[PDB]
Amino acid sequence: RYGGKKLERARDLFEQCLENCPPTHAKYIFLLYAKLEEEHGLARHALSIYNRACSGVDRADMHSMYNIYIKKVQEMYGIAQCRPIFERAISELPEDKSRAMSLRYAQLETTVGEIDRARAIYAHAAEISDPKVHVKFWDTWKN
Amino acid sequence: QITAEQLLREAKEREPDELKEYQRKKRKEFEDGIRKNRMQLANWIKYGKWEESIGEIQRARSVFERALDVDHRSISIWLQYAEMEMRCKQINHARNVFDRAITIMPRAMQFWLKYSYMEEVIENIPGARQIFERWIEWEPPEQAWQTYINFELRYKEIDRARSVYQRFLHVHGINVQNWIKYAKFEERNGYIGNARAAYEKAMEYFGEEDINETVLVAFALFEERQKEHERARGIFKYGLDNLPSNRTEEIFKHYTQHEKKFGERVGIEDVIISKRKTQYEKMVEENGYNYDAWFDYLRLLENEETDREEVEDVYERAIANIPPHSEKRYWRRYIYLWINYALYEELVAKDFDRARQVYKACIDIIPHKTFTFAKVWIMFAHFEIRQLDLNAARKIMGVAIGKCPKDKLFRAYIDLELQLREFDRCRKLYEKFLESSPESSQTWIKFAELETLLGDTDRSRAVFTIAVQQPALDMPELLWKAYIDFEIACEEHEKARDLYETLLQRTNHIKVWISMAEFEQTIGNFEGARKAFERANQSLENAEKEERLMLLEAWKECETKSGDQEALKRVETM
Amino acid sequence: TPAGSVAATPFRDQMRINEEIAGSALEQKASLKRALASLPTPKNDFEVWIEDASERAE
Amino acid sequence: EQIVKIGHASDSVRQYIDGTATSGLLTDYTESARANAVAARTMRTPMLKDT
Ligand SMILES: O=P(O)(O)O[C@H]1[C@H](OP(=O)(O)O)[C@@H](OP(=O)(O)O)[C@H](OP(=O)(O)O)[C@@H](OP(=O)(O)O)[C@H]1OP(=O)(O)O
Repeated sequence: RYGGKKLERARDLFEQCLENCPPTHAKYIFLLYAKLEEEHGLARHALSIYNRACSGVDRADMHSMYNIYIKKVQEMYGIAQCRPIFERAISELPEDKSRAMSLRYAQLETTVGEIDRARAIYAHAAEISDPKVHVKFWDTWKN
Repeated sequence: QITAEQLLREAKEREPDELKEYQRKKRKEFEDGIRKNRMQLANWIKYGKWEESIGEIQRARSVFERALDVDHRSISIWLQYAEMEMRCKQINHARNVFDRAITIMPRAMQFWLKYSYMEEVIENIPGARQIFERWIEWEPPEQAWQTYINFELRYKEIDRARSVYQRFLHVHGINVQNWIKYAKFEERNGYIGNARAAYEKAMEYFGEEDINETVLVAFALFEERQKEHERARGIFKYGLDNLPSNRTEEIFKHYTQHEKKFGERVGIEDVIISKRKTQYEKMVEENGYNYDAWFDYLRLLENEETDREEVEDVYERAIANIPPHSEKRYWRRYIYLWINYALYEELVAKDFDRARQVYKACIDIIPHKTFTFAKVWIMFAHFEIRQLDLNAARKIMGVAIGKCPKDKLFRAYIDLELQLREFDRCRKLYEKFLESSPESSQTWIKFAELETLLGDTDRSRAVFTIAVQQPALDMPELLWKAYIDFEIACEEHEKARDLYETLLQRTNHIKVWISMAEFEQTIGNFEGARKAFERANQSLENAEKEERLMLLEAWKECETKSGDQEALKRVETM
Repeated sequence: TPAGSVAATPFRDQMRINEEIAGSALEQKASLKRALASLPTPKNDFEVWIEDASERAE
Repeated sequence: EQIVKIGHASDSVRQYIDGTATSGLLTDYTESARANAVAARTMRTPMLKDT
């Protein structure tokens, strides 16, 4: 009905929604709210929604909020500013996705050239990666 | 493993008158356990319980009486002594036990609960009332009065339960929730005139100077739920008018619930703006350097067309948050507070003298020696081109060159002087510009471009002649590119030929030799291209064949253009 | 570790054209000044949506 | 920050201009920089400074 013409009132709806929304339903509301702030709002507001989204959405889909935040920061501030939100992810999402984030993070640091940082990503992931079954991780580190 | 647990521990996982005489043995056990260890109160309960189980109620009584001589403050003994009497239907004994318990330990709720409950279950409810009344005479905790209220309500004695509340607030009135619970009770029984009076008395009790938000919110939401919406709105507005905004967050959120339903658009947006202004003002006090709170707050106040003095004042508060760093990175976001302030003062307030003071105050704040923003100097220069004061704009922009030569400052000043049609001025500025960065080959092009744009074909040749003599350009190929382009475009092809070969004295790069031959192709003097290839053949014989192959096949391209069946073998035999 | 090959992306003066010799900065700048003092002077130029709750209110 | 400042300037002045014959003086800098970057992509930590 209004788009951006009532945005400060629109924010109050989304905040009033998310102030009581449970974390099983909040996934769509956060992405809808970020779309508003993306197309009409200030940039750090959209990023703050994603920063909320990757902790307010339940664990079973929290990785799907982190990679949004990764993509959107990377899309505007590049891979250098992207680093700190990988380290949040690796420390927080469950171990199967924490490996996956570690492989993706090490790929960036090698494609940049921070080879010493790349090792510490692998070496930190390697303690939660049983070589008797997770053989594809140890292959990527071996390569 | 071998043994350490799953054997050595596991192997040790495992390895008539005769009734009357049993009674005598049990009392021997119990009574000597007592002699051995009084204060083991569980033995006295078991012994007293056991005499009950044998039906020896009179013995059981004396045992509990002897237990109470050892510890009269044990609530367990009084309750177990009480429960055994009422198990045995000894209601007058049980009543005497409870009267003693509540007499001796009036603060132990368990006796009052169990006693009044027993007297209720036994349907002596005026006996139960007097027990609760006697309890309330000790001014007991809040939880005690609730059980008396609940007692009266379970018999639907609403006016009785009302009287307990009115006594309850004389004792525990300090807890606002007791006051709200009463008004909920009066409301839920439909005594809405009493519920309203209860909230009004609450405000009176806690004091209409030391105003309490929880009463206001509860009272306002009550009137809302009674459809007294103009009173509900009244109570919220009175709250916001009389309380500091570090409280009132509950009053606000509920007011922007009440108004957001029961209000109307002009009211709904008014309260949300006032909420947001309060919200930004808070998160500014939390940090100050939360520039995005300022940029929102300033935008909000501008968007709502708020009065100039207040928009101007908040800008001054924004501006005081100077970054604590000498590094341009932190200023890059900050500086748009200043720019927007000037834009507001020029566009919205339309007070250009004040706008000038904004721009001036930028330049007094930026360090300039460590870094500069060309943004502010360009904007302040163009602000003085507006109002038709180029004599000020030149002074502003010339000091920018003076304090801090920077490429966008030169470019923007030159562009201004071009638009003014002041060709003498920008020529002098280019000379200063090239003196400021003589390696900036791209600017040598734009200086020579100006000379060609003015049509002074002699001026431009001299610039290029000086340019190619300057060592250590950023990228000479781009200068030679422009100069050959110019030397072609003025039809001085004999000088362009001269110019091309006087490049070749400094390079034997394969693609330059290809382009030299390709130049002769575009002249239509393909004989010049041929000996360019023959020169690139019979003088670079030390060049490796895998590099030469790119140039030998460039002549092949020239001869497939030419079609000379005899020339291809000349291309082939090299 | 001497990594950081992202710094290999910027470069300048790839073609061999620069003489790779220069004066001391003051006399170098003086050479530029006194050369550009030779530039000729003369010139010529001419260069001539619907809202019904509100609708029924207003 | 400095690297991207130099990079954007050097990129811009290439894509600024082409030409019909004299363009062979210019390099297609950005692609040569990519070629240089993939050549420099092989790097290793040094060994034997101690043991
Ligand atoms: O001084 P230059 O080397 O010509 O570079 C400037 C300058 O960049 P820096 O001062 O940050 O090095 C400008 O910055 P300001 O002087 O205005 O602070 C910048 O403007 P932004 O900071 O807004 O990016 C502008 O970029 P643009 O051309 O996009 O306005 C860019 O100019 P060039 O791109 O012409 O070099």
